[PDB]
Amino acid sequence: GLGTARLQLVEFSAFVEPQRHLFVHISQLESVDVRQIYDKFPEKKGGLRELYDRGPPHAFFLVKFWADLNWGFYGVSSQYESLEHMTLTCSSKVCSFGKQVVEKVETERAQLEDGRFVYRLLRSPMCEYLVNFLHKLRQLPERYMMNSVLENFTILQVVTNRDTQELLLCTAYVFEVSTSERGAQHHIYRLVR
Repeated sequence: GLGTARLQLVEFSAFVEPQRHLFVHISQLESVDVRQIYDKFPEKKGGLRELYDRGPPHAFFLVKFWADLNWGFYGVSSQYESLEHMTLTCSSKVCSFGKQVVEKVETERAQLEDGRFVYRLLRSPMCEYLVNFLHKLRQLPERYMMNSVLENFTILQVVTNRDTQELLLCTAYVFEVSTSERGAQHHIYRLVR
């Protein structure tokens, strides 16, 4: 799954409510060469290339989403777990044409539950950049046109141990829109080099 010995992603949804509509949903491996995606993120250099250099490599994952854009409050919910008690820092960086346009930093302390520690970042309001972007994208008359536009938009999430600043998970997200009949889908890849 998306995870290491220390921390695993358990759930990730992005949605809109008035029952909710999920754009993408992961509820919990082939590899991809990270060089194939260097150009979709800033040379911040805090961005992808720099992080990967400093490792470790097994903490780095690529998720490819086929979103359901076929549908208020817009939210993002994430849930992780581990066997160690930590405080997590979760940074989410939205990029457009290789430049960072949003950075969102949240922290979450472990919550003991059924024998392990869960970290629940539930119903964060989606950044308005993205809410506005989705409403425009929703205007396009053809799915192929939405995919042209989305080729340029990516998200980079970095989850570190807040007290030690050790990187625990780094996840690159890329996006296409699914057809009106095929639901949402995702595939998770290990990033290697």
